[PDB]
Order: sequence, then structure tokens, then C-alpha cells
Amino acid sequence: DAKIAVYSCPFDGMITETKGTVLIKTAEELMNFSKGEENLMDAQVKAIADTGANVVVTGGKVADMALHYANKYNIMLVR
Amino acid sequence: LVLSQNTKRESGRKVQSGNINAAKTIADIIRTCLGPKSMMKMLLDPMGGIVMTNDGNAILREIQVQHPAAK
Amino acid sequence: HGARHPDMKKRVEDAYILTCNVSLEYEKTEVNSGFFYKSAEEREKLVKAERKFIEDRVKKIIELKRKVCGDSDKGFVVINQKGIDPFSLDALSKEGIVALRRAKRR
Amino acid sequence: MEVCLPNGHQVVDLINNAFEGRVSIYSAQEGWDKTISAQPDMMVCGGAVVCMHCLGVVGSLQRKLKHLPHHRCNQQIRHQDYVDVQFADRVTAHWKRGMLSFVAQMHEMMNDVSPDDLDRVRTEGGSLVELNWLQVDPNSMFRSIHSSWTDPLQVVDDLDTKLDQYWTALNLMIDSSDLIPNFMMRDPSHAFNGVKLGGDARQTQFSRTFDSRSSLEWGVMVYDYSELEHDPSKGRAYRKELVTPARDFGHFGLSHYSRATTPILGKMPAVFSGMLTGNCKMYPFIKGTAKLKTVRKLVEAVNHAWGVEKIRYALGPGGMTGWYNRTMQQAPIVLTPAALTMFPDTIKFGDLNYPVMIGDPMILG
Amino acid sequence: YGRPFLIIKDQDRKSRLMGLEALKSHIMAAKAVANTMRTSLGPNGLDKMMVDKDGDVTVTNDGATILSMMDVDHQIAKLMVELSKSQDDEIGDGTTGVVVLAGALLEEAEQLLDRGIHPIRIADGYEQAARVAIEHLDKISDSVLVDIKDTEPLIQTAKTTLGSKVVNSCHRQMAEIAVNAVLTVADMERRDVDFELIKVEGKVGGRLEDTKLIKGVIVDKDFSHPQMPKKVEDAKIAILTCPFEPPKPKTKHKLDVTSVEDYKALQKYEKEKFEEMIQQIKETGANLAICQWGFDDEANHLLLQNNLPAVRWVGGPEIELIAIATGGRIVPRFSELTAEKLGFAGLVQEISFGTTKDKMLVIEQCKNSRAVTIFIRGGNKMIIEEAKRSLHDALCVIRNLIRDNRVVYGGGAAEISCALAVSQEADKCPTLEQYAMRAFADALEVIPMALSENSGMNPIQTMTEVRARQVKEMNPALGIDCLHKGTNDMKQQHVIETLIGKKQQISLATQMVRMILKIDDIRKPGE
Amino acid sequence: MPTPVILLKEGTDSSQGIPQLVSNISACQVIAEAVRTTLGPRGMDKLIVDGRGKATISNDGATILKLLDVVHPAAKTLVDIAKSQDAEVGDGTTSVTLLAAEFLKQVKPYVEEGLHPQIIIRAFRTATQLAVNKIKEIAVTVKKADKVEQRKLLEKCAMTALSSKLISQQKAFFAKMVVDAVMMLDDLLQLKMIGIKKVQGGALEDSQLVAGVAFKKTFSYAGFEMQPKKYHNPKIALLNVELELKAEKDNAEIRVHTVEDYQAIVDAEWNILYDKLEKIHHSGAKVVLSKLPIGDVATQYFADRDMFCAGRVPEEDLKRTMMACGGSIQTSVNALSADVLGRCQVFEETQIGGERYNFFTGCPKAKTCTFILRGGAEQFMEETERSLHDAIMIVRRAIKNDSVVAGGGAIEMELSKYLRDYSRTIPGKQQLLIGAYAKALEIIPRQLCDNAGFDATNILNKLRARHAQGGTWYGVDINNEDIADNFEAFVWEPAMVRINALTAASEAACLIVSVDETIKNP
Ligand SMILES: [Zn+2]
Repeated sequence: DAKIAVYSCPFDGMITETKGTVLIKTAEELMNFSKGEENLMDAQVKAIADTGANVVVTGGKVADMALHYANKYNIMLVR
Repeated sequence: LVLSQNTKRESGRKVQSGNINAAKTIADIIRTCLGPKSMMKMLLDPMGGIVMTNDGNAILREIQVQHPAAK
Repeated sequence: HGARHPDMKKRVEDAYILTCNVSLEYEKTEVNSGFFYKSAEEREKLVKAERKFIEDRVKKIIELKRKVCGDSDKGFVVINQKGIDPFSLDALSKEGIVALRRAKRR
Repeated sequence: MEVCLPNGHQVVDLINNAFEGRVSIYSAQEGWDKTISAQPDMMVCGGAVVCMHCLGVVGSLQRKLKHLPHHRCNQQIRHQDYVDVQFADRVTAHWKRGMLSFVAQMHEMMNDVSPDDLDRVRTEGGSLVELNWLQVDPNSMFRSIHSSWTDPLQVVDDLDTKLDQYWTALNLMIDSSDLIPNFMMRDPSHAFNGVKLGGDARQTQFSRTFDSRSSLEWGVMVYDYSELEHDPSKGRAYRKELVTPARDFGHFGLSHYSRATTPILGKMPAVFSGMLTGNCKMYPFIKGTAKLKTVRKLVEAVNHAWGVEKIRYALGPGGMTGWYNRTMQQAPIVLTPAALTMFPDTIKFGDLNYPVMIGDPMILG
Repeated sequence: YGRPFLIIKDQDRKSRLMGLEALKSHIMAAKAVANTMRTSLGPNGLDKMMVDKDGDVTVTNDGATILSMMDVDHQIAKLMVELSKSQDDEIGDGTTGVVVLAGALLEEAEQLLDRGIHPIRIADGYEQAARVAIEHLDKISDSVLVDIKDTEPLIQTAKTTLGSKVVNSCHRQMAEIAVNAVLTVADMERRDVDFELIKVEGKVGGRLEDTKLIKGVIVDKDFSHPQMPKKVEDAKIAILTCPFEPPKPKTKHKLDVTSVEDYKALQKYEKEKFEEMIQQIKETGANLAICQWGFDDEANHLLLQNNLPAVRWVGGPEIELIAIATGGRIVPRFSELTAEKLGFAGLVQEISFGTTKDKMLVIEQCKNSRAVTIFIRGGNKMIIEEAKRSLHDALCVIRNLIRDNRVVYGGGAAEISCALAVSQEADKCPTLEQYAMRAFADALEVIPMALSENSGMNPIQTMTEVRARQVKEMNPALGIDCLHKGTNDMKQQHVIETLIGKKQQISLATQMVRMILKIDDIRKPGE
Repeated sequence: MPTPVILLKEGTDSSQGIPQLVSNISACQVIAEAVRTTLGPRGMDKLIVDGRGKATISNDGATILKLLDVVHPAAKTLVDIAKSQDAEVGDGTTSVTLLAAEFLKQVKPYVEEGLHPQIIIRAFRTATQLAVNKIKEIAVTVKKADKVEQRKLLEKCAMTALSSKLISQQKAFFAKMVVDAVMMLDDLLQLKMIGIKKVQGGALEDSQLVAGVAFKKTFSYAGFEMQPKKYHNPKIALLNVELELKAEKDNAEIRVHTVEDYQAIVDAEWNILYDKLEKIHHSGAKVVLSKLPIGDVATQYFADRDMFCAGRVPEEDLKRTMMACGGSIQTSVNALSADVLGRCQVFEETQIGGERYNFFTGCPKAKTCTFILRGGAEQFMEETERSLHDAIMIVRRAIKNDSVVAGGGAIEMELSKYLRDYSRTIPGKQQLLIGAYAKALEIIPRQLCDNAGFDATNILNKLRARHAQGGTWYGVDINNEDIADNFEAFVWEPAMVRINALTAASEAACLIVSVDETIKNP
């Protein structure tokens, strides 16, 4: 029973086409940002897995942690 | 390098067609030249003069060709 | 030219027509407007905000369509002289809306 | 293994290659593909490959390396000592691509002309194509800071081939129809000093180079031919006699004279080689001595990364410093595409008859 | 029918040589390389001088270097070139004759070809002959496993390995130089040793005898500040990476100063930071500091202001050589450094080694140190360069000896017994491999002939006697009286060599010549 | 000045018919002669050097053909076949060509007669069709039998596969290696798994197969020598994420007023990798491997903390490694767990040929090994690999199919006799084609005896005669220079190899036969 995931979307944090670069003003944002940067990607891919999707497809760019997460979730990928 | 070193060869239907084409050319350049209603043709010699005659032979007599069957 | 989506209806019995030229492709405003954020959460919040303008644009039509084509039988078609966002295309797609982009000015 | 510094010659090409955006760079993240920016681990200079952390020549082009090879690396090089050259090439790379895309639009719009309008303009004069400068490479670093120089390189194959094609084709359409570009200049030295900048053209601060200290996002600059365009005493006949390129450059199909642009992208005029040179090759109008300063930190880097006998070993007498100063005198030869020295000298119409403005690149009869 | 046709582009300039004519052609080429190298072997051998494309020169006896410098055009030659390169980094010298082994074998191999004999069997027998050689060789092999702390088997072996090199002037010293060097840095628990732990350092000038290994590390750097005192007795050492400047977070970072007090505090901080780390190191109790990167001229003086000399712009590998030799650590931070991480040594002193030059820095560490350097002085740059490679190579064989503590007296005795050992089998060979046997055996014979010819004696009058004694006697310890000493007991003459050296050597050679025999046809593109 | 209109572009060449067709037949015959000597236990190998000057030796003709940049078109088809068969089964690609040309060779005299090609290939398809099934009939399995270790035949297959390539005297050595090596490959069965290390120098008989993974690769970092190089029962850290202070992290400008805030920032910069390292040290691994570079500073910590680390690792060997110890490559240091942790019996790192290698194996649960290929010739390395790979892929097919046949040309002679008798069955024009079909068929031993320099005819006359009744697997012996049961002599080949060989050859000529003219465009 194959659960196929199809995305013209590339497998990366949805890059806003206009330039949002992180700017910080205090320290902890450094700690927080990349951690959450990881954290929500896990939440993104989990939300996918919550639906039981076992294979994901795209031609677009794949984020390494994202596939790292998919591998953590026993998921299949297309490129 | 084998046979005669820049001597071409040809064979078969292409050849036979070529002769036919060359043949067909030969007649038509003259097909108008016969009859009491014929035409009369004027020619450019190699050596400056002018010849006008209906008799095809002289017309052909003044013809330089490369195709052999034409010759 | 034709629709840019497979789910797009090839044929419609009764057509209600949208003639327009304003882009429903994304656009970013004419002024240099450099933004940042500090959170990747904002990054996604910045994702949704950017789309929202076109989101309303298409939203105005769909309500109108739904204000217009409350009946199921009627089919709704759109024509743009400029191009159309795929997300907008999807927006119409879920509503089964025929739309066309990039028409010659005449 | 032990490694040696590259010779000055290997540097010169890498310099020369850099201002053509064609430097081969090796990175752990991306390998040798520079589409996606990464910190350089190996680069090609001349025929050789060098470790960017020790600046010892770690290989050769023929050797077709797949990796930064293991060697006794001083690791004494920081990124900052060479990032400036890393800056110019990627900026060059982005610039040519934008320059590539722009000409195609004019060429596209040139060919989308119906015969009658060209027939009408050829006889009557008037605007034929006006490409909205708001459309000019709107996502690159020379138009908006939503981009950056680090941004992934727009993937374009046969870039020089297509650049050669579209320039030559576009010029022939102008050459055959003697049309009037508002984006061309008889001597790009004028673009920086001597021309009038009109209205909104005036903010321009010309760096004349590709460096991080420049603010390289800048407006698309073209000449203001509005006075010519709407002038009855400068109507169709007068412009044919004076304004069209072939008056000053010679006929595009029959001239070696380079054809240069207004500062379309990054406030940098382009230098297109003449058709009779065999190709229409594009260059930014940048002096070689400004090219050389891109390495001045690295020269110092070697000064404190390498021993003198090692430096003298690879650079010869004088080491890099005398080389650098010597190369500075030889930059007009060694860092100079000839096309930047092949512009016409007998000038009839020129560049100083109309101000440069910020506006739409356009062509009229 | 008959008419021209294209199979490969440039078919005109695709030349092609096939079969025996090609075979011998390669043999002809091979002999040239052999004859190129014959003179390069042995204490009486004479070494070659290469000229670089950029006009530089190099005189050397290491054939690997010779070929590495050699620019041939024949492809098989390059195979020989890399072949030696493969042997050298595998073992070392012996390369003095490695190729010479191959071609003479090939030279005689053609003799079999001249007998029409098919290469495949010729490939076959020689390999069998090769296996024959080694199992004979290691049987008659001596060992230095049986030896006590190996002080002067190695010295002899080093003495042996250096008699082929021009550095033989005082080679006894250098023999000692290496053996101390290797034993210090060796892992007997491992049977290996990394050559990185060895720092070769040769600066021109002085005599060859002025070459001196340094139980420590030498720095091609002077003092960070000229007023800092040249000598330092105590060696409380600081090893630093973070250059002595304001730290700058390498993510794109910048401050946006607005008001007066904004300026002042940073201006205030600007000096305040320097005092901090100046305090920081001072509190560590170190005596000397060293930095990989830059200094600020200000804090440099301030660092001089507290009698704590430091070193700036220190190359990577050496710093750890400093660290390990001191046993010291590498800290990237001021705060996180503590006295425990500090290096200690016996002595550090800069040396004005040049009469007219800038200077060098040496660290005469006095505790145990797994890294070490050798300092070479001498009269010519190339002479330095010859020494380095020669010295470099001598290290390997002792390393090679570390891997295997069983050796054989060199001087040509070893293989001599083998061909005899080979020959004895050749009678119980049976057929045509029988011819193959004596062929390779006859092939093997050349090396002593190379020696005695380079000895200027009658090669054959020598070995013929040499065999018969090793025929009459069973002692495989009679080589060539290379230095004209009436004793053939090379064991007493102490001319010795590791088992592997020859063992890999000929075994290497066999496989190559196998391929050499293996090919028949070549299609060369026209240049 | 009128001119006749040309048909196509000037110089658009055409040549049609018999003379056109035969030219390729000669051209194909030209091809084989460059490969004629090649295959055989006493066969041959070639060296070809590019116009670049990089020489290349080869014994596999397909490799040689790939070097042999053909300009004739029909020949390229031959070249293509090699790739297919090489992509299928390997050496005998050598043979594959010879069958192809020889079939064309004997057909050419009948091509002399203006025979419709469609007749010709019709028999070929049939002749091929019957042959395969007859081959299928005489296929040999062993799992039914008693005296086979499921590996013994594979060992037999390789020696047979091996006893032509450059290490032919070390087949009995390598055979065990690869058979043991292929044995660990279960069950993905792709070749990318096992690494090959063209380690320079050393005797090829010293070339090593390690029941694990190692690297020819490393790179100088600061303390990279300083940390211990022995790890007796280590726990394995495998990182893809780089380790350096935001060397290549997100593009980000920052704005900060208070100097101390700026103070705090760089600390926070360092606080990251310290936190990362804290994850790493607290993880319990001692060896850290990464495709990305490693910050020198962390290496000091690993070196200070008696853990090993490594950066710039190839992605490939990382996958091999993670596959080997079963550990999992990671990008998030926080989401770490010991489950993703490799463990090996031991870790080490060794010099070989001057080169800095890194050792770790003994992991009992690893479907991947690696090949240390000692060898003093640069040219040996790739060529052996070509041998090494070729051995691997075929025996994988051997594991794939319990189908073997004897070698030494016996099959082909066995085939020819069978068809030859079958030729009597069929009357008419086809019979000669069958007769020729069998006639070209026996080429294979003939090449052998040539490459052995033997009186193949007398052998062949002995061969066919003894192959009338006396036994199927009689065939050429090189050393005895005559007939022998090569099967009991363990000259054993997977059937599919020749099965595929003839099939591709059949279509080869069939494609070849199907051409009447050529058209050239500049
Ligand atoms: Zn380096």
C-alpha cells in the first residue's frame, strides 16, 4: 500500500523568493534560530509522515536535514 | 591509395539515368529547331565570329561537353 | 494557448467570462524594500504574508464566482493578458476555475 | 606532500579568468560547480590547482582532481585574503548572465517587430522597441538587494556562445537598419568621467571595479535621447546621417572596433569585441591595475604565509611584491583584453551629445 | 570494393605497431632506460644531473627523482618512471637499481622472443622464478629481530644505505643522525612511524658536518618583536591560534555606532580587551607565547611589555610539532587556556645562522617528544636537496626495518644465491619453462656486473669467482669488494639490506615485466 | 545564368548497395582484427594512448573499443554491443565482437550473390533462437547435485573468468578474495557498495581485501596527527553537517549596540560548535567522520579528549561505512542517538606506499568490504579494476543464476555440430546459411590456438570429430595444447554470458545486414 508524496516544491525550508536574511540583535537568536531551523523542519516532515506518506517525489532541491529527517522517518525520495 | 588516384567511378542505375538525362538534355535544346515553322539559332564561337544556322549539326558541332554520351 | 493545469476543465457547457489584464503572478513592490526577520518561524510567517496580497486578489474573484456561480452547472472562465501564479492556478484548481494568462493586448 | 606557490603567470590568468567569471573553484559542498556559493577549497590558476588554505600548488588541470588533495598545508590562508577575487568573479558571473538576459530581450523584441512598423520607422523614424528597464534582470545583485553576490548562479550553458550570438545578431539588425541604440557608448571612459548624467542618473558613484566596498545594486542606465527622438530638426534623415553606430564604429559586419554599452548592470559598461575579430566577446570596462589590487591582501598573505626563499622560488627575483609592482606596470598588457583598447578614435557623433540617464533601453529610427 | 574509407578520424596520423617488432621496439626502449640507470648504482656508482624546464638543475642519484625529473615521450618509459616512483615510496633506494633489474630481464627476454618463444609462458616462468627467489631469499635471510636494542645494526644499515649517496662524506654521523631520529619517533607498539613527526630542515651554509639533527623543533621565524630577547631559558610555552586582535564573529557582523559614549566604550574597550588577554596569558604563568596568525603592533609591545616573547605567523604543521614536542595543547581562546595546556621544553633560542641573513628559531626541548627535526647545513642548495632526499630515504628503510626486523647482507650476494637457487630448480624444471628459468636467472645476474663494472674491475672475473665460492661454500654472505677490501664476507663488511627491500623490489619488477610481456600492439596518435 | 537545383547539400555523400554493404563488412572485419588477439588464457591486451598523451592499456576489448574512437558508423554499433554486453556480463565482449564479424565474414560471400537480406537474418533469428534453447537445454545447475559448495562453483567461475586478465597467475588468490568478497554483498547486489582502492606500489599479491572500510583519503588538519590513531573498540561518529564557526552557514548580517553584546556574540558563535562538540563528546563516539571539512579547533578538542575525528570524507565511502557498521549518517547533532552510531571491532590508520590510510573493520554485521589494491603500476590500477570489476559483476550474475557451462570453446563447438546436423533437416537456401552459421561459429577456439600458436585445424579436426559422440565438454587445453574435458578441468562459464553473446551478435549483423546505403551530412 504505497503512500506517494508529490511536490513540484523542492524539499527545503520554503525559501521566500524575496531576501529575508536573518538579522540578530542579541546572542541567543544564534542558538535559537538554527535549532528551530532544525526544529520546524522536523515538524514539517513529521506532519508529512503523520499522514503515512512513505515516498516523496520532486525534481526540485532537497534540504539535507529534510531528507535526513525523512530517513529518520523511513521515507522514500525522488529527485 | 589503390586504383588510379583521383579517377572517379560510377555504376548502375545512376549511370544509366545520367546518360538518359544527358541524352534528354541533348534533344530538347534542339526540339524547336525543326520544321517549315522551325526556329533559327545564332551561336557564339570561341574565336569571336558569329554563326547562325538552323541545321542542328553545326549547332551541335559548336558544342563543348563533358558528359561522354553527350559527346 | 490553453490552461496550464491538468485538472483544468477542458470543456464547459456554460461559460461566465472574466476578462482582465492584472497579473495574478506574484509581484514585489516598485520600491526597494529590504526586509529581514529573526525567526525561521517568522520566515514562514513571512512566507504566508508575502502570498496574502495575491491571496486576496484571487479571493475576490472566487467569492464573486461563488457569488455568481452558486449553481454547479455553470462554468467560470478567466482571461488575463499577463501571467498567473501556479499557487493562484491551484487556487482556481481547487475551485475548478478556468483561467487564462498572457493574452495579446487586442 | 610538500606544495609550492604558483608562479606569477598562473596568478595572471586566474586574475584574467576572474574578471570573466570563469574561474574554476573546488569546494567540499559543491565540488567544482560554482552555481551554489561555497568557500573555495581549490582553484585553477593557469594550468594548475592550488590549495586555498596553504596556497601551495596542489595539482594541474591535466591532473583532473576530484578533491583537495592531502598535503603538508600551512593552512595559513584565511578566506578574507582572497575573497575579494572570489568577489569579482562571481559578480562577473552574475553580471554576464544579466547582461546575457538583457540583450536577448531586445533581440526578442527586435524580432517581434512586424514588418510595416520597421518599414514605417525606417522611413518615418520613431520608437521601435523600448524595453522597460524595470524588466532588466530584476532579480540580480545589480538591480535589487533581495538578491546577493553569493546567490546561486543562474544556470546558463554556452553563455559566451549565446552572448556572441545575440550581440552580433542584434547589431546586424541595427547595422542593417542603421537603428539608434540608447545604451551604447563610443568610449566607455566617458561613462565614468565627462558625460552628463541627467535627472535620476545623478546618484551614480562609479567604482569602475567589482569589489565588496561597492554598492553594486544600481539602476539600469541608458542615454537620454528624448531630445533627439522628438526633435523635428533631428528627424529621420539627420539621425541616419549622424547618430547610428556605423558612423562612429564602422559597419558592424565590417569593423574591428569594439562596441561598448552604457552602465546597464552594476554601473559597469560592457565591452563587446568586434565581429571582424572573429567573435563578439563582452567585457566589463575595468582597468587591469584595479584588477591587480584584488590580490593585494593575498600578496601580503604570502608575505606572512610563505618564506622568502619559497616566495622568491616561485615568483623569481623580487618575490610577489616586486612581481605585484612589476605586474602593475604590465597590467595594461597582461590584464587587458585588447577589445577594451580597440574603440574608434575618429569620432563624429560621440557620447557627449546626450546625457546618460536611468531609464528604458530602447531603439528608435 | 577497393576504395578509401574512414574508420578513425586522422586515420592518416594514427600510426600503429604490432607484435614482435613492437615488442622488440619496447625492449630497445627499455634497454636505453636500463643503460641510462646502470651507472647510478652502488658506492662506486655515479649520479646524474637533471635540468628543469624553467631552467633549474638537479644532481641526484635517487633514480626515482631521476625519472621523476625525466621527460620521456615513449609510454613504456613512463611506466618505468612511475614504477620507480612506486618502488621508492614503497621502500626507498634499491631504486638505485630497480629498473636495471627489469630491462636486462627484458633484454634477455627478447632472446627468448628471438627464439620465437611466446610471451605468455615467458610471463609464466619468470613469476614462478620470482616466487622461487623469495622463498629462497627469506630462507637464507638474516634477522635483526634477534638483536638487542638495535643501536648499530641500523647504524650499519644506515651506513650501508648512505654509501650510495654523495653525503657519504660524513655519513657515519648522518647514520647516527637518522637512527636517533627514527628511534625517538617510532611506535614499536605499532611497527609503523609517520614521517610527519620528522621535520627535515636544511638551510644552506656551513659544512656538511654542520648538518645537525635537533631533538626538538626549529622555526623559520624570528621574534615577533625585535627587542624581545633572543634566548629563553625556562620554557613555559603558550600555543595560540586566535590572533591578537579584536575578535570578529565571521558571520556577517557589524556594529552601528551612534552616540559619543558609543564611541568611547568601544574605544575604551579597544584597549581594555588587550589588557584582558595580556592579563589572561600572564595569569596562565607561561613564559613564552606563540601565535599562528597576526599580532597587533600595540599589544605586541604590550606583550613585550611583560617579558613574554611570542611568535607570529607560524605555519600549521609546525605548531603541532611544537605542541606535541612540548606535549602542549592548542587553545583557540584566551579564557580557556590554562597552565596545564601550556607547553614546556628545555630551551628555545633564535639562531642567526646566516652570516648576513635574517635568522632562525630553535626549540631545544629537553623532555620526551614524539616529533623531532633535523637541521642540515652545507655548501650548496642542491647539496642540501640531495641530502634531504638521501636523508629522507634513509629514514624509510629503518621504518621499513621497523616493519620487518629481518635483513640480508647486501653487496650482491643475496640474489646471486637465488639464481644459483633458481638454477638448481631449472634442472628439475621440466620443459620450456626450463629455458624460462635460466633466462631470468641469467637475467638476474646483471646487478653484480653493474657493481664491478662501476667498480672498474672485470665484472665477470669477479662474479664467476663470487659464484664458485658461494658454490664451493654454503655461506650466502659474499658480495662484491666494492671499496676494494679483500674480504668478500659482506656480513663482516656489514653491507646489509632489509629482506623486504629486495623482496618487494624483484617481486615488483616481475609484475611489471609481466605486463611488459603482456602487450603486443599500440596505436599512437600523430602529434 | 540558370543552374540545376541540387537535391541535398553539396557533399552530402551517398553510396548504395552491395559495394556499399560490403564495405562495412570489411570494416567490421577491420574492427575484430584490432581485437582478434585479445581474449584467451593466452590471449592478448592492448595499449592505446589518447591525443592528450594519457596512455591506457586494456585487455577488455570493450574498454579498448571505447578507446578506439570509431568514425565508421556501422562499426560503432559493434562498439555499442560491447557496452551492452559489458553492462551485462563482461569479458567475452572480446569474443562478442569476433562472433559478430565472423558471422558477417562468412555471410559476405553469400552477400556476393544478390541475396535479399531479409532471407539472411530470418535464418539468423531462427538459428539464434534454436541455439539459445539448445544452450538452455544443456544448461547445468548444481544445487540439485551434491558436491558443490554454493561458493565452490563461483570460485570455479571466477578462475575461468579470471584466467585471461592481467593477474592471471593470481586467480587462485583473487578468486577466494572476490568470492568471499562478493559473498558479503548480500543482498542489494549493486556494485557501488564495495570500494576499490588503487593503492600505488606494493605487490599485487599483497593487494588486500578488508572485511570493512578504509580510506586512501584524509587531509591535514592541525591536531590531525596529534590525536591517537588507535581505537580498539571504538564508537563511530558520522557527520554530514560541517563543523566550523558558521563557515558556510546562513547568510546573515547582524546589528548590535552594546560592546558587550558584541562581546557576547562571538562567544555565542563559538558556543555553538562547543555545544555541538558537547553533543559529540557526550554521544560516546570516538571517531568522527564527515563529508564536510572540520574546524581545526574542534579537532583539538577531540585530540584533547582522546577522540578521533575526520572531515572532507567522500559521500560514497561514508555510505559504505554507514552501511558497514550499520551506523547512520547524521546532520542534526541534537537528534543524535547511539542507534545511528556505528561500531567496529577496531579502528586504525596505516601507511601504505607513503600514503596515509585509515583502518576500521571487524564489524561482523557489514554487507560491504573494501579492496586494497597494491600495485606498482599506475596502469595496473585501472586495468586490474577493470578485471576486478568484471569479476565482480559476473559472479553476481552467478549468484543470480545457478547456470554454468564449460569454457574453452566447447560450447560453441557443441553448438556448431548440433546446428550442422540440424542444417541437414532444413532444405533449400536456408541450409547454407545454417552451414555458414555453424562455420563462423567455431571461430572461438581457432582464435585461441592462434593466440596459443597451435595447429587449430588438426585440433579442430580432432575437435569436431571427438565432438561427434564422445563427450560434450571436451575442449581446448592450452598447456596440453589439445582436447580436454574443460568442464572436469573446471573451465566453467555462466551460460547467460554466451547466451547473451550470441543474441546480441545475432541482432548485430541483423542490424548490419539491414542497410543498403549511407548518407552523410557535414
Ligand atoms: Zn594547503
